[PDB]
Amino acid sequence: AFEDRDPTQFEERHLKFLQQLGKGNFGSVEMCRYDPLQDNTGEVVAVKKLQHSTEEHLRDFEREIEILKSLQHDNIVKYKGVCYSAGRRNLKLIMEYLPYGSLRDYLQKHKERIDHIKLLQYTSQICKGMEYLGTKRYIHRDLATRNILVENENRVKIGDFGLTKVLPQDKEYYKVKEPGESPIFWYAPESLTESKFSVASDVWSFGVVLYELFTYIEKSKSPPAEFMRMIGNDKQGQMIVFHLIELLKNNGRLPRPDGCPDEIYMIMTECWNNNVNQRPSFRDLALRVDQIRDNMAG
Ligand SMILES: CC1(n2cnc3cnc4[nH]ccc4c32)CCN(S(C)(=O)=O)CC1
Repeated sequence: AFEDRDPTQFEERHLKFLQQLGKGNFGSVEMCRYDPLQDNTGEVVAVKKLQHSTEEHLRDFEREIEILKSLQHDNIVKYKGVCYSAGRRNLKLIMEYLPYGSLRDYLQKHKERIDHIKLLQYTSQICKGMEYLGTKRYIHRDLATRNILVENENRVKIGDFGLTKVLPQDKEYYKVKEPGESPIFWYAPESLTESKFSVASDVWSFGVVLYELFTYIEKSKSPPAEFMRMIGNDKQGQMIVFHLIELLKNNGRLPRPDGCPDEIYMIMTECWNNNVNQRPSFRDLALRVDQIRDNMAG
């Protein structure tokens, strides 16, 4: 006898591994098939599992799952459910499978299908996803083309909410002192110096995403390569951070990509403002981008 009142619970025995897809924040995403009829008419899903798990990490994973579940938007990756694997003594996150993978990889592998109009289309979509995120007071903390997904030519979706934080109701920034490796070449100055994350710091990072888009992931032009080149490729360890901070605090910036219109570089530049409160909002950004796109079409 059987009654299914929870389609967000995926049965372990019907979830079959197909392929590995890629690493994400403290974990790993794999391509799986969910086939509860064993007739091979089921759907392909993306499944995230933790790597090197612990009690703390599992609790974080649980918060990420609830964050993802709370989100419903065309430009945010779809939550599908959970799988309580290991005879219900483990946790896995079930997500939609997006065939073209990360935007970073897609930009590199399909340059022939990409032009400025498309880049702006994606820029717009990312902004709108981020508008949506702000309505829930979620601070993403890891905006980057590696964490943006491509559904098709005409649509991208924000992913990896593994670092995402919810603003504590009475505050406008979240201070997160954390051990291990941070993606420093996407961090706002106050995130580097004070560990302070906010909607504004996501706007900073979006500026770096916009840069990424107009470099087409050329290699040698990536934020890390550029910053390291500016800082000195010799530098190791903490010295890297010291010089990046100093560099940013005194107006050192990623250069304008070759072929990038002045107007688009201006947007990057405004996002990269040391004055947190002078940065534009995601709503300002989507409107400006869409107005550029609308004014270009002729
Ligand atoms: C590479 C990626 N991926 C490649 N093909 C995919 C297909 N579907 C996916 N769903 C979620 C991620 C994902 C895919 C899996 C890992 N990430 S993440 C956001 O976890 O850092 C980027 C996307």
